[PDB]
Amino acid sequence: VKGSVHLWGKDGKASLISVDSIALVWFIKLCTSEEAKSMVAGLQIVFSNNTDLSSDGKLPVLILDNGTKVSGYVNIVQFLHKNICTSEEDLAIVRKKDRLLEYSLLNYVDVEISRLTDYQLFLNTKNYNEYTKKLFSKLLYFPMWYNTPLQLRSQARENCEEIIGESKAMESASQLAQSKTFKIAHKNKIKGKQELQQVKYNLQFDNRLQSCVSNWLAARKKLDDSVILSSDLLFLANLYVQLGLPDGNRIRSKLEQTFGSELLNSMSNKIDDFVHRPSNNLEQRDPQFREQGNVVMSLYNLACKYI
Amino acid sequence: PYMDQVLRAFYQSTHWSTQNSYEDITATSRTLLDFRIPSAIHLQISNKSTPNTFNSLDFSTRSRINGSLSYLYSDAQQLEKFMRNFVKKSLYYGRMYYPSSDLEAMIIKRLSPQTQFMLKGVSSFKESLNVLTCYFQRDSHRNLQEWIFSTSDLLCGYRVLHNFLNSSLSLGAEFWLGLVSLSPGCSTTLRYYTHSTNTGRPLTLTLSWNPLFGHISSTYSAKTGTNSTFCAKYDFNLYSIESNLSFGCEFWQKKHHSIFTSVWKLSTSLRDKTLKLLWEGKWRGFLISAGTELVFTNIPVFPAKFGIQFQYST
Amino acid sequence: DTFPLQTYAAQTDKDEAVALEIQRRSYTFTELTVEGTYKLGVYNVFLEANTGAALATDPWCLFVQLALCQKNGLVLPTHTCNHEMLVLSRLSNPDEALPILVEGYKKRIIRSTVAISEIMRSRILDDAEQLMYYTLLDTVLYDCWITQIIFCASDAQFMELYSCQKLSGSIVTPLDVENSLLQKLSAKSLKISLTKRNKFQFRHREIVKSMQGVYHNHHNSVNQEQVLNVLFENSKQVLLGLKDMLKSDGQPTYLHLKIASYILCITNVKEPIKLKTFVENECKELVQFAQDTLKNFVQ
Amino acid sequence: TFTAKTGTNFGNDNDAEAYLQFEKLIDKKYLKLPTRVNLEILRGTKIHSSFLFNSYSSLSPQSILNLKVFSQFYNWNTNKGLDIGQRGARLSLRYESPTLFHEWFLETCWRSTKICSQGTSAPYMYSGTMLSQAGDQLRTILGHTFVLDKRDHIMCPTKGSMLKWSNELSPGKHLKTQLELNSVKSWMNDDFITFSTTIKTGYLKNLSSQQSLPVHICDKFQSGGPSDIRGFQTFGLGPRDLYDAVGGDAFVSYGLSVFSRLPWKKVEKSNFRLHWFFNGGKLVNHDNTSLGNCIGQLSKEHSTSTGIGLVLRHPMARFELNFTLPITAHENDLIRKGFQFGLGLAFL
Repeated sequence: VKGSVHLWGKDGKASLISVDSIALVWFIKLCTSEEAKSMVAGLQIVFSNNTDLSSDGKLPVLILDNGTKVSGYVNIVQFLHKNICTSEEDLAIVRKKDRLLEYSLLNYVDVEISRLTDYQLFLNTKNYNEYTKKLFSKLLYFPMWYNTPLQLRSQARENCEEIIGESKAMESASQLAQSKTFKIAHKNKIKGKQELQQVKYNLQFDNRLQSCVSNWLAARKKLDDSVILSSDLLFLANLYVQLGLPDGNRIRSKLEQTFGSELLNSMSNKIDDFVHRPSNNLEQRDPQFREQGNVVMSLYNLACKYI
Repeated sequence: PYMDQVLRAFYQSTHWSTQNSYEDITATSRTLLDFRIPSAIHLQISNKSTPNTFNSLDFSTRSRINGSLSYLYSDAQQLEKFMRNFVKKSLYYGRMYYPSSDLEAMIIKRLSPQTQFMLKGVSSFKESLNVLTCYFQRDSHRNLQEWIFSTSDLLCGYRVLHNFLNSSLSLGAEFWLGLVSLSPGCSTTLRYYTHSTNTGRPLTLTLSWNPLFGHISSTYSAKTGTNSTFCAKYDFNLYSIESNLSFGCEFWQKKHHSIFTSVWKLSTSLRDKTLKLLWEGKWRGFLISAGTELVFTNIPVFPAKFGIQFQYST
Repeated sequence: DTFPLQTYAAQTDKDEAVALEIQRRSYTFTELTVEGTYKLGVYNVFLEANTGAALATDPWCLFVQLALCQKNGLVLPTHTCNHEMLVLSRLSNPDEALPILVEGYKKRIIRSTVAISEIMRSRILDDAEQLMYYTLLDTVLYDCWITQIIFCASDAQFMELYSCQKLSGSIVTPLDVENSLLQKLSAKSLKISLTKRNKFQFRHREIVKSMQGVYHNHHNSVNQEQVLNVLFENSKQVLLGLKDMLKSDGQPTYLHLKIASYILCITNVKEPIKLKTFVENECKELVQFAQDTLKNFVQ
Repeated sequence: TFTAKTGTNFGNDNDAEAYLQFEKLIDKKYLKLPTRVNLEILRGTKIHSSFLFNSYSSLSPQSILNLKVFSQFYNWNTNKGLDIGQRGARLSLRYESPTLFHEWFLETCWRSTKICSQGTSAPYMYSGTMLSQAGDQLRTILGHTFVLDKRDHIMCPTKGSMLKWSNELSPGKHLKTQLELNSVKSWMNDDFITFSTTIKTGYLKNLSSQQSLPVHICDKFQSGGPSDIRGFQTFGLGPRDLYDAVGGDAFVSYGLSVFSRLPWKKVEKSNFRLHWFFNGGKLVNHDNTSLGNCIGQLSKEHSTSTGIGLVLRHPMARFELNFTLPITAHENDLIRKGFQFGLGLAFL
């Protein structure tokens, strides 16, 4: 195929706010076979960081020499496996008898497990304020810094609401200044209710991640367990963000109790192998003045959505 | 609020001197430092329906169209002039907010030349609390002895404000006794409205106290300018020492060619590590009030909770 | 508490025009007393050409209907207080999504769609391989069905399936004139509520934002045509892989009842929506599977 | 000319609401019929708002065409557990010391009914009647209101009677006739004791070819409330499916009221009155054949209530704080014993 894959990273590697770009860098880096090279040859990775080049606002886009946009990691991989030439090491091509289970696994990391990593990027107060909301200053341009992680945190709250979590001011304003002792303890009845609510949220998270990784690993043992499929690269790119965040050591422990330490360290041996692989397969590109998302180009891209 | 602005136009029409009370004693230290920043885009229109009934309305991006129906009757025949910043007089206020039917009320009855009375009910249907307080108070030329009986639990109280002796070395107190909570409270204030020859200015040295916690505060509040004003509060604590240093730089303006007036504000805090800005610009009837809050703890400077607030009234 | 001096029996007068409308939408699951009955609220009901039974027109409502005829030992209703199947509006819930379950009479429980989705998927949650397939049908095959009925079928094929409004024969009566005016005013309002059911509004925030809008410019149309085209290319690959997953070893699994409920509702669409053209021409084993699966629920 | 203003609605169930209302008196070039347009925006319900256009155009010295285009969303039946939206138009022609006017309207409206109560609140708004009324309908309706009001005031009267007669014909679907009498009489010097009687009857016929096409829940009669028979909850009388007031096809509703001007002399000559009332009524579904067997049902077992209280009577509102006692009721009526607060414009 001939196209240009757009990603979220910053000039040499995909950013950790998007597990679909991290997994797609490794997908292109691991096409070393003769058949797997044919579906990836001439893909021209661009780190544009603007979602106006997307058909649906999500940014692994494959804009492929006609205007045909394929978006998101799972749609691109299923597109590239469909466009092989048709005629084992570092990336497998599943056969006809295994195409459905390999798409079922790819879809399950996209809908169930990547719902949990976008919790950990945006709905975690330790991770969002330390790491994530100060990561878009490195990726985007000068007015568009404070709306992109704010819209992405509103999206992850709607996406994880059904699994995880004017006299009201004048009511105490006649009494709390007039009592002066629980004006200090007006916040104390809030952080006293904030404390048992964030551990209330961390239990309905950590049994969802305990079940989404148990369901995926039990269905993964139906295909070949010794070879790397394209659904493994989206699973490992979800650990690699969830463990590599500021709050990753709480989760590296919580997965080690259920699944062991011989598996969380076997997954992190593959994970750190894939980050430290050479970019000789990666032919990169710089964005032009239609793919940058400047101050002048994101107003022209603001008027065309209503024209 | 608007209950605390109706209260101040009755006082200046009856000549009661609310600035010598223990709720406007640390006045400049809070109007330049702990102002409210709007957290979203906001629109508001106010009006006046009956001779003794006002109406309000506001809607933001967050909440829908809200409202309020005020009532206000008073024998003070110079009342409404001071709404815009012997006879036994009176006042009756009452306001229901109607997305939610939250009530409030206020009754003032100046029972003497030098004695008042103040009921202040707030009765919300939801988040239910019928707070019903009574503020008996006997002003003199050197006191504002003021007994409060609240009804949050059964909270009683006291205040006093003895003026001494430009050099106005004031003094205050309060002694609150919860009759159900059994949790006392106290304070002390030593503010000092002075004069200086640097720019022409008062000071406000509020050497506050709270002997139960040892919660000593401070305040400096200059007036470095004919229009501008500067403040600097230094919080402290005893036996569990933990400090702070806030700031504030309210800067006035006047424009002509109705007259445009713009009042700028800043609030540099250090324990909270923030920087609050606000601009409040008026007209004949319109009023725009924008405000941001930068947080300094690479890219540290993240402007959380920007907001603008339009308001028209008559 | 003693003060109402006379108190009368409750009041027993009923609207017999309401009880004639509830009887016109109720379909009775044949084969207990007053409180052991549920009413499955569906969008609408079609008539199958083969078995003559009353199937629901949405793939989820037909799934929950066949899953109730399997769990409870019922027979499908044909088009002494047996269970029921009501044709309701979407607006009978705060959720505006509709398979619901109306259980009981005086202690009446309402299970929403999200409550039924948790119930239906937890009965095969113990298997992990078939939970991958169930999740693939409910996300990839669901999203192709929704985008080709909201966008690729006409506004009269949509309201035939997702509306309890009356399908008049033709426009003869002045009652039939303004029944056709409702299907024009209230077509996009019913399409907007259907894009909120399986978190479709969150997987597809941009083609749902273009539905709450006017005049359909070329930027939103050339992106929707790209999203709807990869949605169909994926679902051709879903449906072709399912044809190796149709072997029955007895009572049908909840996956076999979900493959069947998508085929039985795709082949009810009277228009060539490209899922019907593909299932009729290339998935001829899926049509034959979905009729063999159905005929253990009829008599 | 413009007067963009703000007010207070004083609507259905005790809960006033804010409106913002821009006017525009159109100048005498798109005119020679003196026309003003309005645009009144209110709080809708949680997704939408309530926009309400009007266009009053004085045709004759005694004629006014109102063209009202509305898009209004509002909550409804008992627990605010029903969400109603309404889109359409209304062309209304109003024809002129006794107030007398006739008013003919023609309204096409698209009405969406939503059950917005939660399924945890388990049998409320989830009866078979309310499950089948949720949906969308379109409905053209023709009307005629005749009001002969010989009272000297509308909100705080002291003499004279009032007669309001309404008709609504949705053609081929339903015909709805209401009457409201009123009679205010005073016996003392400065109108000290004011004895006020009200009678409201109503009747609704299903005209729709052997009881197909039921009449909507928003078109049937409801009884009970502070602004109706007091000492019952609003939507508190009538027949029921499980626990939901399914409305009635015919009703009667009466009420006495005595006022006394607060004999404490420093608070006399005010708008406060010492209020004693005896309300009552009956709401029925009438086996839709006749008008004779309907009265055999409507006059059999009433739901009466008495009570004392204190009332303010301003021209803009009437505040009512009563201590009510249900005298008779049915075994499933919603009762509201004790203190009840009333607010609105029309009480009965």
